[PDB]
Amino acid sequence: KKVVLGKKGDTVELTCTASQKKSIQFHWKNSNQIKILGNQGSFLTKGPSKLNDRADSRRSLWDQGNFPLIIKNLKIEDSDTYICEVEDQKEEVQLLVFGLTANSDTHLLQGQSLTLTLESPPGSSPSVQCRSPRGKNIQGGKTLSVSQLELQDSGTWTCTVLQNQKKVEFKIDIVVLA
Amino acid sequence: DIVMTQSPDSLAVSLGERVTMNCKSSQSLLYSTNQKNYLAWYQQKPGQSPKLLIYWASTRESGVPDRFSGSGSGTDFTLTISSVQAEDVAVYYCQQYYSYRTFGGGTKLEIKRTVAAPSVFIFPPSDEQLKSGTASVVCLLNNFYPREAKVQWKVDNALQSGNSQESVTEQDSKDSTYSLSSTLTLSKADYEKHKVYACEVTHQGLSSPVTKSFNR
Amino acid sequence: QVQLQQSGPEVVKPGASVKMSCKASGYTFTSYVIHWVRQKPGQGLDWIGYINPYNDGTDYDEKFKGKATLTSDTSTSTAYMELSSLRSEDTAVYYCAREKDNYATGAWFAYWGQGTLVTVSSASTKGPSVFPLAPCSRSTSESTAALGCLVKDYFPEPVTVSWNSGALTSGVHTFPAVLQSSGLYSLSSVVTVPSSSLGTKTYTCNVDHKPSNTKVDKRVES
Repeated sequence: KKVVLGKKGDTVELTCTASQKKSIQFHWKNSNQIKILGNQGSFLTKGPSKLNDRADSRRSLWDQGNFPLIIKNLKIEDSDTYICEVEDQKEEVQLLVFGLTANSDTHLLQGQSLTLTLESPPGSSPSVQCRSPRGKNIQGGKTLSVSQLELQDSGTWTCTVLQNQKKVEFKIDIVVLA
Repeated sequence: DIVMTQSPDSLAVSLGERVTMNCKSSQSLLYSTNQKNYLAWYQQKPGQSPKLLIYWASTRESGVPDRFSGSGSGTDFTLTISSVQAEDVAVYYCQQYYSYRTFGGGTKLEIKRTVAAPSVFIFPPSDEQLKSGTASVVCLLNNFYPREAKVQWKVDNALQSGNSQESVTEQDSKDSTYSLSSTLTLSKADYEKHKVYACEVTHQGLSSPVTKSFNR
Repeated sequence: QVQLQQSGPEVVKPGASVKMSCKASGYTFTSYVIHWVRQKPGQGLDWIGYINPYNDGTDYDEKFKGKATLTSDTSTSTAYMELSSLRSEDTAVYYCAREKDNYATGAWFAYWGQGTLVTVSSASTKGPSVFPLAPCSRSTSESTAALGCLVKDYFPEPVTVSWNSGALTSGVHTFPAVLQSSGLYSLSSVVTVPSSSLGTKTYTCNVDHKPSNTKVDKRVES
């Protein structure tokens, strides 16, 4: 069903609800079938996955029937389809993690070039639109270039990355000096 | 970009034999997270759009015969045809969709079959073309194998050189033969000067050369 | 059933621009990414780039940045590719293709258009003359005869040939076009038929040369 976009280095919460509004057993796993985490009573057990240290739940919410999966310090390679198994019902959440960095250049001079590169999971087909501080709207794809920065381009750029019909927004600080 | 390399460029295989085509990428197409290889194969028959055969390296598209199978992993992949059929004549492309999209340069598949001699036909220029002031004489070589054939034009016994053009069809998807057209172009005035037009065909299916001719 | 229907073949002058279209149907236009691919005659497939019709977001291969521009029209369900500053080496069939699925779950090209052949030349378009190919005399001890149509002196490619409005397909061979020294193309299409049928059955070749809007139906008789 659901598709969720996350940002590299940030944290996401994938949701799972039971029709029952009481505390019952549940577990999460990835598409490669490897168990992420689940429970015995209200004892949380983590599993084998490469997600181990970065995966957690929210123990306090189990009573209302929220058994969320929380994944911290997101990597691009956390992009996967995740599956929540509750009351023998299955609930599917697809995660795509994107990153957007200035190559190796945030402090530039007037007249110089800016080039941002987008990082995305396998099979993606994204595009990027940024707005400069002076409100000029710029398009790109894997790469986004500005060839001749002005003094008014110094400040926070707001860049939105879109895959099909879901978007994630970035803020990038760029210094342009004389 | 990831570079996709196919080999060989072309392959000839007898009907019913097995065929293996290799595709190599400059970097791994195996996603460690889900253990899937982001690799597809397409078939492009002469005249048509490419058509999807296989995706995830080894999942056969719905409707594709199971004689087609994929294998390999990481940076090296194979498309196999377990028993080649006549209809399989085509060019085969691999494509990675791991990071953007790139196609390999293709492997052309040709079929070997038993020898078949061409049936030969000659056509005079039409009255309608002659009215407009030109003359094309055409020699057809129909349904032969292998591809090699020699066509010699003679006009009142003069061997013609440099004034004809040949064209060969793609291998037939049903009987695996070729056909070949040869067109002799002469001005009308010159066509009117001569009597006997002949094309002489040599082909290993033929015990001696076959000549077909007309008198204007 | 999803279909991608592309615009007809075009000649374009060296240095100018061409704009071609890809009309999609049988699915919700803004749900899937559309890609474009180049195939020069007899060569491999070169991926150009793609468009997300949802917001017209775009991405181009390195090789095609500045050379191609992609747009789409949501209301008419149509994607456009424009190519600019064309040169002789840009002559090719250009395809649009649709991803199987979205959100990286179907990134391969499951559906394809039929392609648009774009020829880069400063020459006028020219429709072909169509001449019958018939035996000098229409009989022998020969049980099989050959008939045809010579489609001569047209520019640019392609021309299509059918027989008896598509009702005659077996035994038909349409040869690849040959570029003559004149700089015009010529092609023959032939069919083999029983000698017994000659002078009883009607054989007609249907020729279509879209770049010049030339269509001819020619009845072939010896």
